Amino acid sequence: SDQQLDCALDLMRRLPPQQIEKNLSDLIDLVPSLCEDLLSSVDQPLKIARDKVVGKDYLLCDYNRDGDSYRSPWSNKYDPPLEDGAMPSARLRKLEVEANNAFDQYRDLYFEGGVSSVYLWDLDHGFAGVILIKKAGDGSKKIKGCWDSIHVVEVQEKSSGRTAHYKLTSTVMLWLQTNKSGSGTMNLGGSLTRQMEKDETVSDCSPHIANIGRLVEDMENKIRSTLNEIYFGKTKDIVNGLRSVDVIPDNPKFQQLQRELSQVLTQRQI
Amino acid sequence: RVSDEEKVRIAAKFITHAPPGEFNEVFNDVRLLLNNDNLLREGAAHAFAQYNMDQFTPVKIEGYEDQVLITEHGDLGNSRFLDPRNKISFKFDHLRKEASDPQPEEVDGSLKSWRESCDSALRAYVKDHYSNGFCTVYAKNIDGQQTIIACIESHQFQPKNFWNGRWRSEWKFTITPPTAQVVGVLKIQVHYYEDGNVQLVSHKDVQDSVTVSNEAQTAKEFIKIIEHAENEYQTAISENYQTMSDTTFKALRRQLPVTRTKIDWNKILSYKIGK
Amino acid sequence: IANQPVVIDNGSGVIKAGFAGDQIPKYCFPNYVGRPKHVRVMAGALEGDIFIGPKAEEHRGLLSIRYPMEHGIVKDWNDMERIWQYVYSKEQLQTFSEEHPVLLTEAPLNPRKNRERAAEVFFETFNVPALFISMQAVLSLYATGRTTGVVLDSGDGVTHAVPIYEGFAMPHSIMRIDIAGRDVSRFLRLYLRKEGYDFHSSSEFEIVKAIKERACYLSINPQKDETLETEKAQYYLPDGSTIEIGPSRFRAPELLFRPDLIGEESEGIHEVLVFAIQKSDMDLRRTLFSNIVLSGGSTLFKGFGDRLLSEVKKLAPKDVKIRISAPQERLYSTWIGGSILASLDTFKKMWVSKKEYEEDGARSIHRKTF
Repeated sequence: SDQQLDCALDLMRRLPPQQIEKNLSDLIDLVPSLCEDLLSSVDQPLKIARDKVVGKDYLLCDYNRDGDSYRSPWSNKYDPPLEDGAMPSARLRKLEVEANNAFDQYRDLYFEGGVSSVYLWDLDHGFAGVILIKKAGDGSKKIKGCWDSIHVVEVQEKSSGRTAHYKLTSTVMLWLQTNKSGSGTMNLGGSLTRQMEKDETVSDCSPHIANIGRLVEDMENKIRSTLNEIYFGKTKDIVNGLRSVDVIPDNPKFQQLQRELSQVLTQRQI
Repeated sequence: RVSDEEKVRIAAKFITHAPPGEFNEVFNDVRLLLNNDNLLREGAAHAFAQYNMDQFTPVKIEGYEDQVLITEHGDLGNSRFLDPRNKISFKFDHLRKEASDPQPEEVDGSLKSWRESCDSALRAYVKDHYSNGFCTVYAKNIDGQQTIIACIESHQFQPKNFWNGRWRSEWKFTITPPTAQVVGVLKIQVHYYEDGNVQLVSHKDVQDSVTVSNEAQTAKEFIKIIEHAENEYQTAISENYQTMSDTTFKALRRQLPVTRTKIDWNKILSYKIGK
Repeated sequence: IANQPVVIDNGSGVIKAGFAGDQIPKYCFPNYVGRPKHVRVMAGALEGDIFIGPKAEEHRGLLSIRYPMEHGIVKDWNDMERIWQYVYSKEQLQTFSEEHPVLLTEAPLNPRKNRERAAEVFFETFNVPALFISMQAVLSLYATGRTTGVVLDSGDGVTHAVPIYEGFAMPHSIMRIDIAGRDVSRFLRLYLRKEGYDFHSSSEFEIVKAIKERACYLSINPQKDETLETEKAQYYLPDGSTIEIGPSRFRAPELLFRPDLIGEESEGIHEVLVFAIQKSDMDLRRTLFSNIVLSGGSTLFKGFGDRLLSEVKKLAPKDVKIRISAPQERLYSTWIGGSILASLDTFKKMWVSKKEYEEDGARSIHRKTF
């Protein structure tokens, strides 16, 4: 059954990432014994939650959730209301409020839409956060699309010197639909994950969350540019290489260029 | 406890919609998942039939020296498929890679003879579009109507590279004098799975009206329609996405902010907005 | 008509020219058209009123300098025609355009309309017997004597990392930016105004290029240089007045690695180099890492190659042998390769003849290049 989990993860890596929720539910139907293993291991699109007391949307993960209920980052309360939920420390809660506010301004500048959520769970040696974002594209347009963040960070605070070992694990779950130009409609689904670790000295001017943020900004600019290329580097060579009309006239030229390069090869040496 | 009938339906959805580079692996993944073989092996055999028809993939029959695509138009109905070029029936085994034990077929083929001249032409143009290209031009009567059904594909699979590009083309040409009617769908699929996944999924539905004149003309007219459509398609598929995806993917999330300055974290944590 | 062919290596900053089968380009001069600002009162003044090359360099202060070509894309076509006419004229080459075949160069992945209009100029206005446009990276490898390897380059207009493996220039793996020496010179000019010493004039713009060429260095750790206070070194201008440069000298060439500082989204030189290696096939990546060739003027900063090596070590997979090689004459690397390519007997087959252009048109030029 360890091979079954390996196959289950291999299957979700090959099926469309647009239908993770439906396929994961069916995969749990087919293997009910792996339900707990698959829900933890298989990454899926983030759920929308609504805080009724504040009147604001928050996002749901395994880390912020304790049992059936999920701590809202705005009110600090779980829905449904649990008696003794796993809350953070009063210092970490104040830090968590400042994280939410900081990453609220983060998202709103990069996307200018959507919803985010930030939750920080208390550790003895550190403070570890999750930064969720979900932005939806223009619904009226034929081109649908969304962008989803799952930045999990682990900060190991050192005792002396005020330095902090950060460990960022960032997933980016994308699905671009393209229905335009009167030539057909294409739907592209991406899912790259990148890891980054760093030790930064703590400043009194800028808190530790700002140090975390700097990793997110740099990671997102790089992951995005990496993603961007893995799209083209494959959608270009593979599709063009299959059905290129200019392949057959250039093939005759390449064969001429093969004689030419061979003549160049001898002449370059001497 | 999930019922045995529920297990087969879950297996069917994955096998019916699996990426063709790894679909035979997906079947192996479904089989390596559920313990017993017979329940999936029996259910997959039906799925493979429907699945291998929608791929337009050719099984090489041992002694033909060419590749005959398989579809709904070649389906005789008795688990054997037509090869309209070489004009022999073949039984296609769906688990195993090969199709063997063929049977010579003989039909009057009056509608079928006309299109086989147009077919042998199409091939030469398929060879022009792709480095490796295989086809099948089915000849059939559909509820009294007279219809050529050319199909083209391309399979480019490599295990080490982790990328797989696959083309399938569906083309139906109904013969009616003078004016004829055409219906065709054109699907691309590419999949990259290194350090995480990326998929290209596509199609173009085209409705066209052609007029029959000569055998040389009808052979070179339909091909011309395909040539221009598939180029315009690839052109748009390559040239729009390299630029427009970059801008639409950017319209969702921008590479830098509206200021074009990396956001200052010190600014965020000690500034107030509004009124 | 197979005379000794001419190699006009184009470029936004500098334009090289000369004959085939030569060691160095004899005719190098900056690519711009100087025109007189002031009113010519006195008789017996500078005649012509359109200055190109060494006359324009000699008489900077009179002339309002303007560049015809930005980011490997000509804006003013009349200016480039005058430059090409000056190249062929008696003041530089001492030849006719009708005699010799032409080898042109351009940056990769440019607009095709500019390539067509370039060919129109060579075939119609000049009466060229045969034309051939080529890549810069392909030539630079022919100059060195290798076939395999990536070519990172940095001129005044374009920075592009082209991977090649045994005479197979992958058109798809070519990365490119519109960020280069001109943008670094513009960013240094902006920093000098923040320091105090403002330069706004077009003749005065070339003093900023001269300061950028001479007094600049790329630090390995930029955060460490930001925390430390600079020494504020001096430099004498063409006039005589001294200028304390300050922290502008080291923060100016950071634009190439951090493109966010000017205010435009791009990858960067070090990212582009990693990105060109990644887009190619898995088996060819380790050979591409081992052979990395440098070229252009904006690779000549102090500690540039050392910073590139550190950036590759950070991004690339671990336990891989990195080697960023470079020639002695980095400025004339592309032209030497063209002179070698032109001297070869194969060159006759590749070119676009004037008869072939008159028959077909632009389509034949698009086919022969790729």
